[PDB]
Amino acid sequence: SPPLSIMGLMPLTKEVAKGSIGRGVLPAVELAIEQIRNESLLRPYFLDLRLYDTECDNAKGLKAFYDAIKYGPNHLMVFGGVCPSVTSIIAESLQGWNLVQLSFAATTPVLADKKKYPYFFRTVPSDNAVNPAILKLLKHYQWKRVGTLTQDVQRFSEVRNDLTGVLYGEDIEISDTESFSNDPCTSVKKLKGNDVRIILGQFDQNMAAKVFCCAYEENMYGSKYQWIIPGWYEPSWWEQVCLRKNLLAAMEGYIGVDFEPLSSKQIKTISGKTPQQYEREYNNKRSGVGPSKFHGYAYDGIWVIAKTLQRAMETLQDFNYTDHTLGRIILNAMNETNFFGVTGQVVFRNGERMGTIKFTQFQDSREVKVGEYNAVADTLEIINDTIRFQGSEPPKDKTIILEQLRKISLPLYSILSALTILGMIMASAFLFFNIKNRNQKLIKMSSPYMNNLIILGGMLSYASIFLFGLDGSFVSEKTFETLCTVRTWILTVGYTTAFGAMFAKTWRVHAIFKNQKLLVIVGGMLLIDLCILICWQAVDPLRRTVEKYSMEPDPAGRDISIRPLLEHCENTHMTIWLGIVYAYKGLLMLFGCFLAWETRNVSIPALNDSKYIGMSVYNVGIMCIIGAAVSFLTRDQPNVQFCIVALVIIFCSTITLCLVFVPKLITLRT
Amino acid sequence: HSERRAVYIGALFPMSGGWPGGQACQPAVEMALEDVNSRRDILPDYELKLIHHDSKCDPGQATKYLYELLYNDPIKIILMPGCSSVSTLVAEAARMWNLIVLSYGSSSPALSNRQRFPTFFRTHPSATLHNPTRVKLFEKWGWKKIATIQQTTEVFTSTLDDLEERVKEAGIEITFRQSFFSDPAVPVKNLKRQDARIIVGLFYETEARKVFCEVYKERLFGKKYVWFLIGWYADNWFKIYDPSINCTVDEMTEAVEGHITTEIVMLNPANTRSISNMTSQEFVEKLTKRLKRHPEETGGFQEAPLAYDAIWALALALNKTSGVRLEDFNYNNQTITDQIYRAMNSSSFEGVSGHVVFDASGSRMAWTLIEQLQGGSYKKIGYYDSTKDDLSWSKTDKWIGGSPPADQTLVIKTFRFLSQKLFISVSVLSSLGIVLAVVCLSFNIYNSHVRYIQNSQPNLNNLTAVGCSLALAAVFPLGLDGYHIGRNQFPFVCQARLWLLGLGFSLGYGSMFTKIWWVHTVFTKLEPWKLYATVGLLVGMDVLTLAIWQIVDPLHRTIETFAKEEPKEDIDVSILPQLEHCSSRKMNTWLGIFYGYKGLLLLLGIFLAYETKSVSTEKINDHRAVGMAIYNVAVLCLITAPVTMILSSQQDAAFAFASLAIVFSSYITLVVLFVPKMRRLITRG
Ligand SMILES: C[C@H](NC[C@H](O)CP(=O)(O)CC1CCCCC1)c1ccc(Cl)c(Cl)c1
Ligand SMILES: *[C@@H]1O[C@H](CO)[C@@H](O)[C@H](O)[C@H]1NC(C)=O
Ligand SMILES: *[C@@H]1O[C@H](CO)[C@@H](O)[C@H](O)[C@H]1NC(C)=O
Ligand SMILES: *[C@@H]1O[C@H](CO)[C@@H](O)[C@H](O)[C@H]1NC(C)=O
Ligand SMILES: *[C@@H]1O[C@H](CO)[C@@H](O)[C@H](O)[C@H]1NC(C)=O
Ligand SMILES: *[C@@H]1O[C@H](CO)[C@@H](O)[C@H](O)[C@H]1NC(C)=O
Ligand SMILES: *[C@@H]1O[C@H](CO)[C@@H](O)[C@H](O)[C@H]1NC(C)=O
Ligand SMILES: *[C@@H]1O[C@H](CO)[C@@H](O)[C@H](O)[C@H]1NC(C)=O
Ligand SMILES: *[C@@H]1O[C@H](CO)[C@@H](O)[C@H](O)[C@H]1NC(C)=O
Repeated sequence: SPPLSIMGLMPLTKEVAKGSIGRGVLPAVELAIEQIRNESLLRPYFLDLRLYDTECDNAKGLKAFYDAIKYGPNHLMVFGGVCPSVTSIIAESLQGWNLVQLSFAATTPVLADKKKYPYFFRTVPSDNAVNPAILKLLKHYQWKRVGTLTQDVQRFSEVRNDLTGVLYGEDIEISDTESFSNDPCTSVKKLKGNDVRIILGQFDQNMAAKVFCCAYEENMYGSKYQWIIPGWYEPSWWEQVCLRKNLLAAMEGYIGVDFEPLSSKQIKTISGKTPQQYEREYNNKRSGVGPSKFHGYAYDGIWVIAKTLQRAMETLQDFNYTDHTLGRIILNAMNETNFFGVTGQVVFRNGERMGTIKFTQFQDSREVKVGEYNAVADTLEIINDTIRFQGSEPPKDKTIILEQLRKISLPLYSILSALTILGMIMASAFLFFNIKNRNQKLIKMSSPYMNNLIILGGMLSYASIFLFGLDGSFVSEKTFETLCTVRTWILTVGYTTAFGAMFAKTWRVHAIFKNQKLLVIVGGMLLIDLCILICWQAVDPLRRTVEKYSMEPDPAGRDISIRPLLEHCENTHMTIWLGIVYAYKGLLMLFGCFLAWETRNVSIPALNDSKYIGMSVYNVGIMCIIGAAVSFLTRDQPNVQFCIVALVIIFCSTITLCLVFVPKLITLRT
Repeated sequence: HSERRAVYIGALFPMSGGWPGGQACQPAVEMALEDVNSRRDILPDYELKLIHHDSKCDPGQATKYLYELLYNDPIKIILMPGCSSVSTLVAEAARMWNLIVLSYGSSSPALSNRQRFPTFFRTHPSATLHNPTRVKLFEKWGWKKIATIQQTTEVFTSTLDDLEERVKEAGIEITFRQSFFSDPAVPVKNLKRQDARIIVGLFYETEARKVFCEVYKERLFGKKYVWFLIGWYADNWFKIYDPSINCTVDEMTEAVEGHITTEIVMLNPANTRSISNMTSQEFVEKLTKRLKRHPEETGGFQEAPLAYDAIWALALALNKTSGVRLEDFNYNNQTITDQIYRAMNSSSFEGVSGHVVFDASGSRMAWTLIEQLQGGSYKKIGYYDSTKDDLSWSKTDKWIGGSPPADQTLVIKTFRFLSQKLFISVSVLSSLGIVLAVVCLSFNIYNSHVRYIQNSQPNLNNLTAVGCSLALAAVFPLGLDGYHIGRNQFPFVCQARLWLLGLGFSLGYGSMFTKIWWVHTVFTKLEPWKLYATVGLLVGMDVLTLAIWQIVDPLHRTIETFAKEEPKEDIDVSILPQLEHCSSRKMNTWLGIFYGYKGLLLLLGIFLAYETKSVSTEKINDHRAVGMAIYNVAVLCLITAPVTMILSSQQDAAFAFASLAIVFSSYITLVVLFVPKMRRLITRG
């Protein structure tokens, strides 16, 4: 039997860490070789794999490759290479001896460059082959805001750059990128700071425990955050020595992404077996050695080799590494391989394998499979029963905020409106009583027009409260913006008349003690206030403004916050107008109070209501300054400030009308 | 002569690719071997020979040729690779064959790793040899914060990560670091945004001709910026046609004028004889006779001295090792390689390229030529040797402003003071006013028994004049500032002026208001103690108010700054003005209540003085003039109390208004309250 020799470069030693790969895939290579021998696929020839030990050291690997080229038989292909530096050294030089290499464990993206490595193939998916699977999982769950937490080593930088390259053209945007080096818990000011919910991690095992500890220290875990990290960590990797009780709690439900060792289907493969039969017979051969996750790819690799040598034979031996056309023939024969193996459909696209990507999820003790991606068909499928979320629904990409205008309590508004309408009909009853007994001499002992202006101002101060009370949710927008002016017109006119009449009476009593035109003074006061108000409306009309609070409190918890906003009627520089009118009213009010104190024990038959008008001036003063102070001080909650202003206005006006009119009725009727 | 047992050297000369050095380093090697074979002093028994292959600077081909060199007929004693990638491959592999690797053209910092390449040597210095030079300039010109825009090649990354450690040993800081692939728009725009002054640009020529077109577009050149580039570009790299850029050759010359470049000195700048009896000029002349093309279009011409010196260092190491036999070298014995290593390590001689000594890591130490682009042509402004740390300046660095720019713009905190002229004028007016006040007080106290100035409350007008004098005395420390006082004595001056002005106003207006108040209250329905106790209680409550102010929230110095203005004494200086006040944490809230209290008392006084205008009483007979005194005092105080606050800035106008109000109030008060009361006693008795 004329042999067909194949060069197998693997680390087979005992001390090298990756030797476990080269000792766990040999059962599968023996299975494939013995089955190709029994089946007699290559009938006249027979396949002979010569094993050489590249200890994953560049120098030892190049010496093993050189000693194989010199002191070895005529090799037709190279099979293997598990470490990336040695595989790169050999793959770049293959074209000088016309050898075609097929790897099964070299996953580094670098080798995908077909200008430097035009003779390299691999049956294992690349490291950046998980990016389309992530893209499909995102477009499957509508996640569009994703934050990447990479690490500054070469491999993760290539995966990250290919992620940047593949999300181009799609509606998925990357909000932020973090590139920590050795301590990952400084991303707190950036990941949380931009408030990202879907995190794409690319970092090695020893940093994953630190990330999932800093996420517990920051509370980046729970029903609202998703972690999508690599899945090729060793089982029970979270045993690195927040405690384990909290590290597990912060790890609950992270999604790991990796390549699928064996296809789950049950179609008869090219070997005449199904993946489960191959797994059973492999574990029967894998007696004492360790089980390596690469065994199915080595099986499919030997089968690709056999099919390629067969297809190259039927298109036609002394090969001596100087034959260019035979190497080109084998290269064209390996570029159109297409069959079904134990790892799925083996087919190459520009030398790279188009395999299946497994999605798994951490569920309470261990990672369970929850879905699979298929790159040749580019379809994701997810096992709905297996996947679980801590929330009732899958997390959302972006938290949003809802307005929820701050309203005032309607029943409190109704109660205060009922008290004010009661007070208004009481004031109208007092005005009708005064107009009825007009010609009685005792009512003639007080200027009746002044008391009628007092009662008119009291009823207007009682009627302004209906406009002042409105929240803004009971009326339309622009009608509200043209109503904050009428409330202040009516309030200032009512106050100016109701106070100017009693001020007129107190000043006149004081001026006639020391020794018609009594109403002209309030006419001039209303004239100056009307001028002030028309200038106010003319130069800066009361506009409508709105303010926002903390945005923090969420009572219902729809994962969307609420934005408590409050309405107001202001203008550009309303502080100067408020100061002007408040000073103009307060100084005059104090002046009236002083005149009332100086003229307290006076007795004038023409104006007999001298003392009680003074008491009314005192109470109006106190209540108005307290009301203005509380109105300016408690703008926070509109319910309490509206309640206080309503109570103080109703109390001031009712006490004024009581002290003025009640005794001139009790002593007159009886 | 007869034995002449040959010793073989395997070499890889790149005749093409990224760096075609073998086009001129291979003839230089051949010539060198002649000089080692024609001289009977070195290696007379042995003869050095050369097997060589064309590598093309592609490690994929160098791997096959390394197989051919290590697995063919004659046993090699040393390997001589060229460019850096091939050198990395060969220097990592040769550990297994017990071979010395002696590169002549590799500049990668990565090759200075003695753990990966335990037997590597090179006559081409590492690219990090520029970094000791750059730091030497940053200490010479005093710059202490630096920006570093680079291209993302690994050689440039290793160079800059060495530069960081080289500067942080000296205290200099790298404030900005940017990396780009082909288009530097974003990096240079971030440099313009961050306002970086000293820049270190590490990129190849094609990237440079784009970086500097974007620098001309962004105006990141000029009088205040300096660029530190690499020196091995072509001497006209900014004048050649290039369609990938948009800036005519008349520009792209203006963006580069005045930038410093460091390069390695390959040839000897002297004209002395080397260890081969040949000068640099005649070595160049002799090499030019071998090349079949001109040395302007041949590659690797600037590195041929390094190949010559590598051949000579190898010859001298073999001449020092050999009674070790070199004809019985085989790839398994590691002793002969240790002999050649220990003789190669301790190497020191004079070659065409200068003094040849290696580090502990096998990289050669050399000189650095520092030059500067001046008017479109490079000019040599100095040399530097890092081993003995000797910088030889030539005094030719033509800067734009005479002196080199600085690392950042300095800010000078300028204090503002009120013009001393106005201060001293108002102070002399207040001094004549206070002497008039004490004259009037003495006049009033002299005539205590005339009984006409006893019908006017005398002690109350004495207290009015005393308060007026205290206000006129407190005008003084109100004008003092940092021009005279200084920091330590500031709070005492402000507290003193506060207490004096407060007590002066309180006592004056209290003595004038108690009179108006009691005339009114007796008119509407008289005793000395009640009259004195009322003003005593008033000034005592004000004193307690000011004491609680002091105790709960003392007044202390506070500086408030303005918008930056260009002062123009230098084209690039910026100064920010500062105004010094005395203020508490919430002076405005605390002062507002006091000003309102006093304003209410003043308005009450105006009203009472107008109400009791024509009333006549004999126990106080001067209220008719005290009323017009109060009107003026109140009008001036209630109008210059808010103006002193609205014009808190522009200290000159604030002082003017406040102090003119005080002095005019004082003058008119004392005049209208004492001129008649003395004129009626020098014309009517
Ligand atoms: C001074 C230096 N001498 C040779 C250099 O060390 C060879 P090297 O170390 O192999 C780096 C090369 C390879 C890629 C393209 C140019 C640089 C050098 C550096 C850059 C350039 Cl463009 C030249 Cl021509 C020479
Ligand atoms: C080609 O093969 C023959 C026999 O296998 C061998 O003798 C010859 O050396 C080979 N060619 C080269 C260039 O080695
Ligand atoms: C490799 O095969 C693909 C189909 O699988 C084909 O489209 C491509 O042209 C082939 N490459 C060649 C012939 O170089
Ligand atoms: C969820 O997955 C199960 C099993 O794969 C499938 O039967 C079911 O149809 C899926 N749900 C939807 C809505 O497709
Ligand atoms: C070469 O070695 C011999 C023997 O030690 C020594 O005498 C001679 O000086 C050496 N030549 C040179 C140039 O150093
Ligand atoms: C280059 O400059 C020319 C000036 O005429 C302009 O028309 C052209 O659009 C520019 N192109 C680019 C790429 O800036
Ligand atoms: C070097 O060359 C000069 C030039 O003639 C000569 O004078 C000198 O003797 C030479 N030195 C030697 C050969 O050692
Ligand atoms: C290497 O050469 C030395 C020369 O002295 C000699 O010991 C032997 O040939 C080799 N060494 C070994 C240990 O084989
Ligand atoms: C290399 O030379 C240096 C300088 O003399 C010396 O300190 C060092 O020990 C030498 N290396 C060895 C391995 O002896």
